Amino acid sequence: KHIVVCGHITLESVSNFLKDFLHKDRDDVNVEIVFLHNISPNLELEAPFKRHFTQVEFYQGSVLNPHDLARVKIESADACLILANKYCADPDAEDASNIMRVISIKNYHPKIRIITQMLQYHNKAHLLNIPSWNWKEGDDAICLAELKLGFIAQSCLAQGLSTMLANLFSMRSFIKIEEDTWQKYYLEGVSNEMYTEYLSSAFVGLSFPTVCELCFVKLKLLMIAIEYSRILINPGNHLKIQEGTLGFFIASDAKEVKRAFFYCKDSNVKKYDSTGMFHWCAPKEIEKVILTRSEAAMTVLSGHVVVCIFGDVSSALIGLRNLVMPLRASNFHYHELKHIVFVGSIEYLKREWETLHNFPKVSILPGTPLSRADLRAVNINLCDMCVILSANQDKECILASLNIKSMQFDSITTGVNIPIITELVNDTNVQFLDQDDDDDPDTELYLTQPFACGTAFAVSVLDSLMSATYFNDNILTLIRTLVTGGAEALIAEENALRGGYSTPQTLANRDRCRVAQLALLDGPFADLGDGGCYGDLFCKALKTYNMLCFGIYRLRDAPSQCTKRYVITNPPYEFELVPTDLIFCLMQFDSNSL
Ligand SMILES: [Ca+2]
Repeated sequence: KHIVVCGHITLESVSNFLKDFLHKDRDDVNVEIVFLHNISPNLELEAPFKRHFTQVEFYQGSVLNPHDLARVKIESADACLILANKYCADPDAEDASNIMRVISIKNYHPKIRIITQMLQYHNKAHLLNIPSWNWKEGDDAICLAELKLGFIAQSCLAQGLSTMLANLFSMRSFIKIEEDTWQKYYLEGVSNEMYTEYLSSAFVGLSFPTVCELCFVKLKLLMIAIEYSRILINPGNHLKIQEGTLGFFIASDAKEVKRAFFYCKDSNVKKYDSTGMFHWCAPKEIEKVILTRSEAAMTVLSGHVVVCIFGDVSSALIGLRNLVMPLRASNFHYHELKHIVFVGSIEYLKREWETLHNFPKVSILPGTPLSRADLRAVNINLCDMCVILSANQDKECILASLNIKSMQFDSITTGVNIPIITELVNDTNVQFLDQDDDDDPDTELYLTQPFACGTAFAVSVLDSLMSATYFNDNILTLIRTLVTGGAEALIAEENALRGGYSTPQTLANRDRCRVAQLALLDGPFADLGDGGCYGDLFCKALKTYNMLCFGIYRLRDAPSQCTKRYVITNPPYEFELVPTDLIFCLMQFDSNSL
């Protein structure tokens, strides 16, 4: 068996790909990895790969040449993977070049499975016009803008979620440490992966919550979703398991997951898009949402999302709707929607506005993330999250967080505990975000403190999704569903959310779970918070509320003034809680909430 890898083939991308792929591949003895690359080969370590990896072949050529497709044997290849140049100055041109690759490959052999990266959502949509593009039969498009900004969006609801999800398809060996440090418990959580498996016929007729509890208690498996088709994430009491239901699980090894299969014994007004999946308003002219610094200072905002954008009129477009849209999912109540305030170049942001103008509660302060006056005007110290992004052309981004941290407010307080997530292009630059951690350029991103705490994200963590998708493309579908707020045909044609009137059928689409974070200082889980065990909390949340818990966000220093928290995914039943812990969970929509 063999796969063909093409597109952006460099020493960096080849090595990174092989690292992911060969960690996950259980039958690597019998799988040939064939790289096809355009320019002549400088033995850019072409030779070393030939030593280290004896099942890795290189071919000079293009997937646009039918003879080169015959030379690498596309007709009998298990899949063709297309790596994008993620940092291209012109994402539309890069996407078009990869769509052309798909067209050429599919012309040569229609039934070849293709997995491709796409930079922008609007280009992903063009693949549907290729007749032989068959997503049902395994053709996959990994959209980088959609996923990266989705991961970030959900992290505005529960900080650390981006890290947790990333680590569920990180294909690295579990690493152990003996001492009782924060790293120990983080690393126990890192060993988890997402799997799918059919549910035992013995579960048929039982409710998801019942089966989920049985999996947790009896099998030590965390089941998060099912598919009869679309994926239901933590469905409630009324949803019963049918024959041939596929379960989605989080576990330490694939062997454990097998137990789940073998188990024995308002009416006149348009307020939503036409599907009822997202909040929607009539298109506003950008002048209606632009604030001056004085105007912004008059309205005190709190619980809001401040989005700091580095970029000028000439920058490549980010696709900011990929951030905003999940934060406008219809399974949020209008009143709980987080106000989004963009701080950056108005001539940049004017170019994004066409695909943002139907989302409510969006403001723009023309200015710069480095201006303390702008940040004070938008109440940076009271926000639920500050997101720091750069448009395509790290030091600007890093400087902005350092600047925020050192600001003083109001007893005067610093900005050191302000919630921030910074997008980095270069993994190495994670070293400069925190001043109280161990730095090393050779240490991978996932082990660093900013990543472990969910204060840094890089599109590079999505690279491993390519290998993950090859081995199990249900994992991509789950991740996309979770981070985008749920889902496409109408958007593929129009490239815009059309408004629509509410019916019973469109309003029923509101009833799906949302990401949230549970505190343990008071309320019904406080007794368990005080030295109780995670498993009792999990069962109580699930039985009483159909609330599914999937980890802890724990204080690094659980005497200390540091409020930094790190992710602990899928902890065991007996794991001991502390009162300051926050719990990652999926909560049911509550229609009567007020
Ligand atoms: Ca550092």
